[PDB]
Amino acid sequence: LLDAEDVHAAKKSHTHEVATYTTDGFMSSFDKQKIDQLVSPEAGVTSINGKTG
Amino acid sequence: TSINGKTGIVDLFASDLDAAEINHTHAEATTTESGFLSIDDKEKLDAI
Ligand SMILES: [Fe+3]
Repeated sequence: LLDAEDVHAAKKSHTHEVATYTTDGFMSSFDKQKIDQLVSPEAGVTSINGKTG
Repeated sequence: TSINGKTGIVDLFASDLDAAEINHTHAEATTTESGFLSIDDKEKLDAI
């Protein structure tokens, strides 16, 4: 009987570690939420009657 | 985050905060409620 490990092959349903400062790979899901927050943030009121701060 | 359910570029006014304008009129004075003096009452007072 053969399996993915028996032939030094990646499992049919396999996952990679999230990317780090030096190695690539997936991104963490909350990182995806973060970047989707950065683009089109609609975070609060940007200006109130032309006033900020 | 929001003011009165408004987000983003929002301009609020007196009626937006349930407030009265500078040039706003009240209910005229009657026999049961206090208010602005009517024109007829002022004319009658002046004539008397
Ligand atoms: Fe008033």
